[PDB]
Amino acid sequence: DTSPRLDCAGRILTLDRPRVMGIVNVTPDSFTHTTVEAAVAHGLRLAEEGADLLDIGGESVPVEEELRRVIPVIERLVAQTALPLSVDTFKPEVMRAAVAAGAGMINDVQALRQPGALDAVADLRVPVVLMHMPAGSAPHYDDVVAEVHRFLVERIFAAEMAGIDKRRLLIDPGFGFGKSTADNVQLLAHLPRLCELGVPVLAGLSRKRSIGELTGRELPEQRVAGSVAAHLLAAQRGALLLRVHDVAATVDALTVWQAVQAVP
Amino acid sequence: TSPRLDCAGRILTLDRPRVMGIVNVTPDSFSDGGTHTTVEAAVAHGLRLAEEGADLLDIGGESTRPGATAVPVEEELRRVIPVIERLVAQTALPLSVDTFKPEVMRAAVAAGAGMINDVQALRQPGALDAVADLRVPVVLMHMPGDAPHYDDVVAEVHRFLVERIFAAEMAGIDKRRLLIDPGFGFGKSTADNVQLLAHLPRLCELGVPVLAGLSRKRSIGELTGRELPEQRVAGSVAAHLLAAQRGALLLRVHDVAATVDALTVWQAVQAVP
Amino acid sequence: SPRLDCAGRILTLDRPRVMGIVNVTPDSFTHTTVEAAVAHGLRLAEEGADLLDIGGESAVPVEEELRRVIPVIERLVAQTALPLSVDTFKPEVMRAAVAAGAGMINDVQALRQPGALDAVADLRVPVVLMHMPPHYDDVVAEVHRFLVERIFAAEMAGIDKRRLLIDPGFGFGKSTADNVQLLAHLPRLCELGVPVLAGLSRKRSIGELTGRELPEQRVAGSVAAHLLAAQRGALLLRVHDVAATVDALTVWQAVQAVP
Amino acid sequence: SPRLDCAGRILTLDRPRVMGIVNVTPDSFSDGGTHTTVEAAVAHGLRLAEEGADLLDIGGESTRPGATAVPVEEELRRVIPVIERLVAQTALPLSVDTFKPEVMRAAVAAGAGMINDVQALRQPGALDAVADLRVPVVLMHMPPHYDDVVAEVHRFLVERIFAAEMAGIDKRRLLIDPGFGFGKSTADNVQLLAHLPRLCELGVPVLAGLSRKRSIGELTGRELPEQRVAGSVAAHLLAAQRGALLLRVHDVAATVDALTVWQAVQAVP
Ligand SMILES: Nc1ccc(C(=O)O)cc1
Ligand SMILES: Nc1ccc(C(=O)O)cc1
Ligand SMILES: Nc1ccc(C(=O)O)cc1
Ligand SMILES: Nc1ccc(C(=O)O)cc1
Ligand SMILES: Nc1ccc(C(=O)O)cc1
Ligand SMILES: Nc1ccc(C(=O)O)cc1
Ligand SMILES: Nc1ccc(C(=O)O)cc1
Ligand SMILES: Nc1ccc(C(=O)O)cc1
Repeated sequence: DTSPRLDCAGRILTLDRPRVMGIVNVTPDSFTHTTVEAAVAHGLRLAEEGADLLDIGGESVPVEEELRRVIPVIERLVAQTALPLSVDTFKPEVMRAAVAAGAGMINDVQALRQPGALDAVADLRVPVVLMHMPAGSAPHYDDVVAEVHRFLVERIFAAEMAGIDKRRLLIDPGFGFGKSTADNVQLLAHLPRLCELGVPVLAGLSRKRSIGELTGRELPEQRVAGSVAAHLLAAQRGALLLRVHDVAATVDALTVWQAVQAVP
Repeated sequence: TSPRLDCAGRILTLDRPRVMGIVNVTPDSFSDGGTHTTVEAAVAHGLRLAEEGADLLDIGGESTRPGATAVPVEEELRRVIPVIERLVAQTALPLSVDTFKPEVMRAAVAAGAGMINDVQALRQPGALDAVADLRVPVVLMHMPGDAPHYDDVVAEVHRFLVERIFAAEMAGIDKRRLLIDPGFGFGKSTADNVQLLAHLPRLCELGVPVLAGLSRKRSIGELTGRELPEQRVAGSVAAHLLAAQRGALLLRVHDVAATVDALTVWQAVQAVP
Repeated sequence: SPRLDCAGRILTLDRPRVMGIVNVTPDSFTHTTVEAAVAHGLRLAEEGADLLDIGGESAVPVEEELRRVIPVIERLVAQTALPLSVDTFKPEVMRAAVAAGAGMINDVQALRQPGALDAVADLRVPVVLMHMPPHYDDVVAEVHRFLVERIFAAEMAGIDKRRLLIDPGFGFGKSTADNVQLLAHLPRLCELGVPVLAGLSRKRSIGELTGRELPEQRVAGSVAAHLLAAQRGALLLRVHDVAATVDALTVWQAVQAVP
Repeated sequence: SPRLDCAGRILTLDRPRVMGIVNVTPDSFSDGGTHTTVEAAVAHGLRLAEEGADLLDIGGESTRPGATAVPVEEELRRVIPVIERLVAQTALPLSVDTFKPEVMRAAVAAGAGMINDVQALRQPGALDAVADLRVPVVLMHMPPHYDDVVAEVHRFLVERIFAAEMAGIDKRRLLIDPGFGFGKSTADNVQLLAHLPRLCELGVPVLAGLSRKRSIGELTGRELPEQRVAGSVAAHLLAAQRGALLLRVHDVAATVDALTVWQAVQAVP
């Protein structure tokens, strides 16, 4: 009826069409002052490439170590871009410190299952992404689509009962290593069924192993074409946020699709 | 049940969209001519496109881009024939020749080509007789020329292609050897190109395979804001995936590996009940 | 600097000028040969050629040579403003080509064909005298001697010295080593009071120096040879690769213009 | 003839040598949909080695007009994997194009044998790094209007030779580069090439780099960099004729062919 309007601490994200969330990782890789400077420059590049929002993450660690990584990046990007900023964390104290520093959204891989996380997000009144998460083999699911659906309903309801408004919830089926290639494809094929839980859906298949397995592409930067295709397919199947590394390419694909879809 | 195209003995099965790699044989397509021949650069490029997973290669020696100078037949032959001769010996792929000249169609097929991609839809005198004699598949493209305004571009392209299918059948060309192409970019504005892509299912209902070619075209540049053709890859791959979703069975592309990857992810998703 | 009046089309040799090669000879792929040659000549004009050299022999009888070169000359004289040269050693072809619009004659035989001296004297167009003879004791001295003899014979036939050019004849009449000798010693041939034409385009000797077997693989080495020839005094360069040669000469002219 | 010890790989400057340009930037390649930036750069370096390059120059930060600065962690993530792969797969000497001391040390540990510095060691720690590292180093000139561009570039290049001098930077490791394209107009670039023998009279090998540069485009009317090859090869041959012993180029095979013809002619008494 009404397109979702997300107030990310004053920076508005309108989901009248799929929006692109650019990935900004702040994790030392032995190549952290130099890590912070590189993360900020990367966020500015993704903003130039047309990102609708940036997702800043400092994990792959104690709260104080996560804060030393993400807080300087948030403070600099809040000052140097106009984009909504999301922070990737499952720890409530990081959620509170990040929002105080300027973050406007929380992307939580644990779907607020960390003790205190429900109360933090209810207090902070920012949007939150609830992800499904259950290396070696992925777990076996009898019906991955039904299981992810059941889990996300439970987490949506727990968040509402903790006082988090439904209009601030997003869900993410958790494409990636908690699923086999076949289960990731099932979740993508049946994504419209998860879009009917009354909340916007985020899809993040960027450079993931399943894309590599489908296309025979061993390294993450070789998986760009397949990832852009997966994200276009997810948007066609109802996803409203796409979490990507390759921002300019994804924006281009979505723009061509939007022009075609606009024809009656 | 799926169309099987016999391209001079090399079989192309259109049970899913197939990727036609563009092999341009023009001195201007390459910057290494200081120490390379035009033929050898085109052959090396075709071999790379075969390695990237092309299902067929389209070899052309005459540019039909806006503002091109016509290439005389003797020069067109000097470009395409040596490239076909080398690629037929070095690939197992069906090979198409992109030409509107019957003399080149006949010489190219004698050299090993198994398909003709004709931007003039066999309107050059002798082209119908050649294709009927040669018994290879042929792509009939729409173009007004050789930037007009249309009252209804989708209906006008449809009407033209119906007429050319009919002309080809009445010349003795088997209907099972026919393919059609709406001719994205040829005498069409960005808006007309988007209209033709959106309404592409309407052209797939003529019972013949449809080829779509939007690779790095000016319209993709306008839609995405990418001024240089090499910057248009992502937008081109998206356009070709959309065309395949709308019924196109052949995709004529420069960026073969990327297009193959996109189609492969889509095929995996489509294969889920 | 030499001012060459090519049948009304003036070529000023204050710096090296580029002569684009327009071959009209049938190959593995008549009317279609003429159409391709005209198109090629127009392309070389667009690429910056200062003049075009039209040739219908690479044995071809006069009547056959005329069927090749005359239609090409007639079409190019109408569609370009460039001076046009005809590459022939046969006096009857020289006369017909000039009547059709040619403004210069490039003669591999240096007017040694019976009748050639009187034809060119009658026509009042410029002529390039090439050396064609193989082993030499002193190739540079032998070429010099031959070209002096031919310049003098042309003057004694009534061809004004201001219409003469010479060409050492790089190419198959010399070994790679002898071609390199003539290039190194080219300034010595520039002291005969007449402009020198150098033509090393895609020749076997460049290919042998660089290990490039096919003619289009020899382009970089050919452009380099022509820049060296221009540095050593050549005022006309006969080339296939017009745009590339024009580019190299343009960069050299910018550098040479600095005191 | 000068012999450069690039970490065991000897570069003998008995004739002009060709330095092939290996840029490690996502913008330098179009096949990124299915290739990594590193793998495309390594493949390119191997192609330039096959075309006859005498050394490869690996760079991960573009200093062209208006480029955004590249963070050290990102510069390292680009150049180090390319150096590591090329040291294993070619026997050619490898140079790193960087002005950052941290990248110089990491690059040499990964296998680089030479450093090409556009800021002529004006970066704090670079002089100390170069003096510490003791690999050959190219000292380039970079600053716009000049009163006399050749003398001013000459003066600056003298001061940097003097500034470099007496840190343990042996004068036998110094190379200079007048820096075509960096803060110089077409006219100023033509001036420096014409008068290049005057900079060759300092006793250190000289590197010339005009490959596909904007000045070449302006002189020849070639708008796209890939259309500038012929003019670039001519410029590098003029530079070799005027004393340059290193030529930094994109078009290796063409430059090698031009040098091969000139060497055959120059060899005639
Ligand atoms: N100047 C640059 C800044 C950032 C990046 C990057 O994040 O990849 C690359 C270059
Ligand atoms: N494509 C070309 C490359 C190089 C040259 C040249 O060296 O003059 C010319 C053309
Ligand atoms: N040796 C090669 C040269 C060129 C190509 C290509 O054009 O893709 C591939 C291989
Ligand atoms: N052959 C063609 C090539 C390109 C275009 C275009 O860019 O619109 C159209 C036709
Ligand atoms: N359109 C043309 C392109 C090329 C040529 C040529 O190579 O002579 C002629 C015409
Ligand atoms: N460089 C690129 C090439 C291809 C794609 C894509 O297919 O989306 C994206 C980027
Ligand atoms: N195999 C090759 C890979 C890459 C290149 C190149 O980038 O020039 C050339 C050859
Ligand atoms: N690093 C540089 C690259 C290019 C140019 C130029 O084109 O002038 C200058 C410097």
